[PDB]
Amino acid sequence: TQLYVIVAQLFGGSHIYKRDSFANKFIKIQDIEILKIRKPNDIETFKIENNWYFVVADSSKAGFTTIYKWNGNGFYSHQSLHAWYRDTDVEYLEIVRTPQTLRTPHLILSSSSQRPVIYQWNKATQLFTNQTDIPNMEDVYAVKHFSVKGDVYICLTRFIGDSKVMKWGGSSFQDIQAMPSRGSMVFQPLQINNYQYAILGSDYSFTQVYNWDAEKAKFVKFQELNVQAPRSFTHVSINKRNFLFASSFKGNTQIYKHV
Amino acid sequence: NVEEETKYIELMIVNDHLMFKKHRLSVVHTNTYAKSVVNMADLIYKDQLKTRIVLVAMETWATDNKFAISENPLITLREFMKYRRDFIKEKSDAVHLFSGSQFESSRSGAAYIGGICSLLKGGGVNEFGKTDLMAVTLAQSLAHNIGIISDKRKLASGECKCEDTWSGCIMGDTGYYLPKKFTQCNIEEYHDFLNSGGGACLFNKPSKLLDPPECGNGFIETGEECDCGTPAECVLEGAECCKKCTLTQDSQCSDGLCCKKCKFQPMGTVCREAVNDCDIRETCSGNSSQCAPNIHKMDGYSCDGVQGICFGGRCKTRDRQCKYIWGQKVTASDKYCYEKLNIEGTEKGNCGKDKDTWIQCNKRDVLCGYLLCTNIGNIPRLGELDGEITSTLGRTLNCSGGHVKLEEDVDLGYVEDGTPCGPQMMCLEHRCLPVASFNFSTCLSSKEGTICSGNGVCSNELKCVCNRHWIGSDCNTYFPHN
Amino acid sequence: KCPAVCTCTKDNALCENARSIPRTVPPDVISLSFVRSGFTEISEGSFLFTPSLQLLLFTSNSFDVISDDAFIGLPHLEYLFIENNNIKSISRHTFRGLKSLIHLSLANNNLQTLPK
Repeated sequence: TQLYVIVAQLFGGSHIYKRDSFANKFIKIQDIEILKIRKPNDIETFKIENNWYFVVADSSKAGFTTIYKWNGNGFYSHQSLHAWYRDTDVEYLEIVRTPQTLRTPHLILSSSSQRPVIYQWNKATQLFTNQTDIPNMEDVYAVKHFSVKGDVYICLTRFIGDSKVMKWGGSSFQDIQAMPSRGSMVFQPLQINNYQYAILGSDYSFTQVYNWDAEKAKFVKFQELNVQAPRSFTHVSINKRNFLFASSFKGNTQIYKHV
Repeated sequence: NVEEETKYIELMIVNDHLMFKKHRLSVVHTNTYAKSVVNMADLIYKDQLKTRIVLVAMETWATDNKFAISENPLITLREFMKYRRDFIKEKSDAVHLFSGSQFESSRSGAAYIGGICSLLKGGGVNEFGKTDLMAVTLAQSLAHNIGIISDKRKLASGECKCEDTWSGCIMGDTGYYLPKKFTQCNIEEYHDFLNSGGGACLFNKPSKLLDPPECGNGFIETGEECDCGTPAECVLEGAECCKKCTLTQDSQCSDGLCCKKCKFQPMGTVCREAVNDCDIRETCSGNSSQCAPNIHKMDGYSCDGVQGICFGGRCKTRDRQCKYIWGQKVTASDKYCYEKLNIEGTEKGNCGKDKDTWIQCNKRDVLCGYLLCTNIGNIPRLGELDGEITSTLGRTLNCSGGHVKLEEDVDLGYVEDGTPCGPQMMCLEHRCLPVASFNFSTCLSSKEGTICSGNGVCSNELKCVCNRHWIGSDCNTYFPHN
Repeated sequence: KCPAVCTCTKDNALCENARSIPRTVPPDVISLSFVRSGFTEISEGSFLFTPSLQLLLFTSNSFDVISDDAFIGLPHLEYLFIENNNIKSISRHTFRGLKSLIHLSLANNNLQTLPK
């Protein structure tokens, strides 16, 4: 019941603020290291084995992607992963690999002009190891996963290059569908009212809404919205109502109640 | 002035085979890709630096890499520069390598600081990346080559900072979100470098480009009799001179300082005042619209009676060495420290860099040993400290020195080669040696032991530039004229 | 400047719906965006204003008549995209003057013929 919000700034480094459950005030619980964290790009947080770990990537190539404990640690406390290369985006997911019978955690590290990297949360090493590459193409911007009928489907998204929704199969993924990119710096899947949707932005078109076809197993064009410079989509469900926030880098953030 | 004049940096790009294979083995794609990157960097530089980067030529290796390719940016940069010295001969202000081998360092591209307009230093290496990414890397590397670097002392003191506080500036580590504005200290370093005489080869307009004849591109190229640019900006400069890449009835120019109001200016006008004593004033030829070619004092000419020497148009003194290495407030110490520390001492006075057994310096000359300055600050403007800054204390002087390094193997902590020790006595290999060690050439002279028949100064091209009313090549005949 | 009927922004000419060719484009914009165009005639050289422009989209239109050498004056244009524009026929001499063009798209335009 103690929120540790990661407030990251492109200048002056980043901090971790603690929200007291009583005073509702955000006190800096941990001034995170700024020697490597200068221009943060994306942070991914997750809990596994009762250990809270969050991934930090720097928009600059000097700051290397690293995983840190909830309390906060140093440069390469438990693992180093991707370094001396591009660090752009990271996404945490759970997929069943061929060797391991049960569900296996992973990270996907997408980088500019660099092949995306799969990272298995190997329990033997207890680390996000096994730096590999997807067989699809180069220079993928963003990644996010979801589960349709147990089968994992994930997005490999490029700003202009045709993005992909692709199915997991145990060792690598298997292609499912490809959709055009018309200014989609982000393409986020969502599940609202048990309905699997996905939103692709459009810096140069009208943002597109896909619904997972229950018959064709492909994301058909469901709807077309217009939002100023979409960058992320985030959904809430309170009581019997659902709402969705569409970020805006160059304007006002859009809000849509799912009805 | 010279700063306000439009600089033209003749850049040539060397491309390895890694990105050639990554670009599906396509020559034309790589050519247009380099053209786009050059245009993007020129758009970056036009806003403030007023410098156009002309892509004079470009070479891409469709076969394979000629020399050894390593992930070390320094070793790869050295290999590229030595390959340029061995094979590349065409005139180009900068020679930049697009490194397909993505460097395993934290810095984007490796370029020498202030190394432009040099045969063994004029350029750098930029690693593989996105179009915008390597465009930014090339901009940073070319800023490095022109002496524009992020000021560490001012960063620590907060004297000047990035005005694009949103995503930082270009000079720092290349974030994903590129900025659009350079700091004012970048421009200040540019004026300091140009006034020092460095970057003197950036003031020539190439007649041949990789771009086909395009009307209004800002350069008078082949097939274009005149070029004032796009008529949108042609109103301010060269309105009546050239129109639509064509002359306006009776005309003789399109742009240029040597041609005021679209007409030839009187003979003897100075189209470029000398930045310092190392520079020679340039006078228009009387029939050329563009200013005279940049000419500086030949390498070895002293900035003053004895002290200081002009190398490549840049003045070099012990005080200037301390200013470049440590800071403006830092000045060279007196001969007291030179004779009391370089004679004997560890980390305080040393001729050669030998940690185990320091090289002894003789009492005949001590001005090429450990570089000793006065009031050295906490950190130098550029470089790194090999350990700690050396401090040593009837007159009392605050005596100091250091081991400032660079991206090259050369150590800036010692006295740079060519710093005067006396009459024709200058540093070579951390020792005072005569001119015969450097084997400086003799300009066109007729008398004995004189330069250009005594009266007159030889330019950097080993050609005499005689004084006023001296038309002879070797300054021997007087031709009055009005 | 930035047309009111268009949804043009600071960094783009994001035209939602234009009655015809907008010749009021400033050189400030770096890209173009046309969707659901009402006029049926692709005009000729309507962007003789900024060769530095790079991008434009044509989505779900009916350009049954298209100018030869269409939209001339953009040698640096490289993002040429037409999608869903149901077009009866294309003028033969339409793709000229584009010497630095990299990406093309002719999607859902329902063409049955293409000239030599």
